[PDB]
Parts: sequence; structure tokens; C-alpha cells
Amino acid sequence: FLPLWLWLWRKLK
Repeated sequence: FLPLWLWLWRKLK
């Protein structure tokens, strides 16, 4: 549920 904006910046392809 929580946002993944952070996880995105450190998980882009």
C-alpha cells in the first residue's frame, strides 16, 4: 500500500 517512489529511484531499468 505504501509508496514506492524511493524503491523506484533505486530500482530503475
